[PDB]
Amino acid sequence: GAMGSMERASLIQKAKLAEQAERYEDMAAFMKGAVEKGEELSNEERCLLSVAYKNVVGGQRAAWRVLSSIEQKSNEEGSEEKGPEVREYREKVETELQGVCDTVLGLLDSHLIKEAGDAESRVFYLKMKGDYYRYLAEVATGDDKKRIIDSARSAYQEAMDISKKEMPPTNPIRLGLALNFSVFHYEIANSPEEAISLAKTTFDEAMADLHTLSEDSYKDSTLIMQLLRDNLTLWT
Amino acid sequence: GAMGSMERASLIQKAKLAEQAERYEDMAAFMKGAVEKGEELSNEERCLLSVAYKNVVGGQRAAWRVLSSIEQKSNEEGSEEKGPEVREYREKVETELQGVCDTVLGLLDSHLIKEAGDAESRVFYLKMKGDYYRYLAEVATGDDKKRIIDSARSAYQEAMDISKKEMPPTNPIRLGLALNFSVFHYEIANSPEEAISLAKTTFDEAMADLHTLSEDSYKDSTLIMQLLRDNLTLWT
Amino acid sequence: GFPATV
Amino acid sequence: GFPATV
Ligand SMILES: COc1ccc(C[C@@H](C)CN)c2cc(C(=N)N)sc12
Ligand SMILES: COc1ccc(C[C@@H](C)CN)c2cc(C(=N)N)sc12
Ligand SMILES: *SCCNC(=O)C(C)(C)Oc1ccc(Cl)cc1
Ligand SMILES: *SCCNC(=O)C(C)(C)Oc1ccc(Cl)cc1
Ligand SMILES: [Mg+2]
Ligand SMILES: [Mg+2]
Ligand SMILES: [Mg+2]
Ligand SMILES: [Mg+2]
Repeated sequence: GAMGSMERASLIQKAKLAEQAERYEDMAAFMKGAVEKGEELSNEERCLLSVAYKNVVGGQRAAWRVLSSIEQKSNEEGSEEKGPEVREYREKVETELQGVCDTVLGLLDSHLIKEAGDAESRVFYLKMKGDYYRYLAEVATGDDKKRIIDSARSAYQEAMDISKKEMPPTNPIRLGLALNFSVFHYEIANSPEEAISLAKTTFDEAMADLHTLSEDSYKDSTLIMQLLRDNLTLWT
Repeated sequence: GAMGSMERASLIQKAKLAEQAERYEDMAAFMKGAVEKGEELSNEERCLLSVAYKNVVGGQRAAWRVLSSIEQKSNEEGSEEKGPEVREYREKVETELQGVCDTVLGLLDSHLIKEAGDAESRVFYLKMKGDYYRYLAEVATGDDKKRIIDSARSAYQEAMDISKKEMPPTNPIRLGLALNFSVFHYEIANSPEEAISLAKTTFDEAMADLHTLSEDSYKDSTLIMQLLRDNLTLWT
Repeated sequence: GFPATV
Repeated sequence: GFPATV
């Protein structure tokens, strides 16, 4: 590990600097090094890990979609044959994306999830596991596609079960988990009705619990509620 | 060279795909591979090379500025000591930036410039040489700082001399060279008067030649003229 | 449209 | 302001 010689606290400090500089690949590398120190992560450190990899993989996904669209058009009737290059380059980006997903899933399995006992940590990591299997599912085409989809589903479902027992309906992690699992249903599992039902029930149950919150917590929860509403508007 | 086994035409095709996907590091790697085939570049290929590296180094420069600002504030009176990390990470980004500049300058010296005989190619490459020495000058602090600044100046000056003899005053390469050499004077050489004079004379001489142009050429030239005017507005 | 996730 | 270059 190239970060093995750097202090944990220095890695966290540099992750924060990398975020300020919009250097998300560096941010992710620093946070990988911090995880590999073997200690549990704090709430803020979990956010830094998630932000770093979300930005890295988000850029890869956007690029993959551009290239996949070009590849699809290149294969339509009437298109001029232009050789293997579009497929090759889409595959290059895809392999890099899969590598990042494998890295994140590897950190979660070795050994973040097994040491995560509080709901705020365990739900967060299980949500991440669902997210990175979902990104693998977005590009998957082989014998293991159904198992990749089921791995995402299983991680999200365990997170949901814990979140419903241990967190209030307005907890932002619970809300973000539901938002993302709803997207999984809609985009990955071909289950738009489940996606819509989950988003609606999540929104309504959060609405009913807002009265318990401080002004700052209300702002946090309503922000994620608005994303649920945005998706519902897209889908209905 | 990791691109040594890929066809020149495939590298160019993939550079264009990488641009569409906003994968500028890939774009630059593909164009480096294309240059290393040893053949001269066309006008469009020169643009692809320049766009790729301009975007890569532009991101590095923006990150370096963020980190350098944080470092400056960390060294003001009253600031809490926070260790070597800000300096280290600024240095990491700086070294990567210098590496990219060295790579581009290396392509120009081996052997793009020496084979460039037409003004449109030679001025373009000499402008690039000035630009990448200018980026090195932005971060330079050592014994060689004045020589780095002078290398930028010398490359820009050779480009200017050719451009004034061989290109019309509205040629977009001539205009962009003048724009950038003017910025060099203002930001690097501590010569705001020379910067302003160059931008003004360039603008006025282009204005007087617009009447010779087609509508499409007029659009191209006036776009760069507006940048000259924008800088003049900033500076006066 | 591409849906929101966090 | 940071000046324009191309
Ligand atoms: C516990 O750590 C956090 C809590 C809350 C936030 C942001 C709030 C506005 C809620 N979204 C936040 C942003 C982080 C980062 N990008 N470094 S960490 C972190
Ligand atoms: C000769 O090649 C070019 C000419 C002109 C342009 C753009 C015009 C609008 C003038 N700025 C252009 C953009 C390129 C690219 N980003 N691949 S190549 C290229
Ligand atoms: S963890 C990063 C800080 N939080 C956020 O950026 C937003 C997206 C506003 O909130 C959430 C992020 C992640 C989850 Cl699981 C929930 C809310
Ligand atoms: S070479 C890329 C195509 N041209 C451009 O993007 C702009 C910036 C509009 O024009 C110029 C780029 C480079 C030069 Cl030297 C001059 C104009
Ligand atoms: Mg594949
Ligand atoms: Mg249910
Ligand atoms: Mg240095
Ligand atoms: Mg002069």
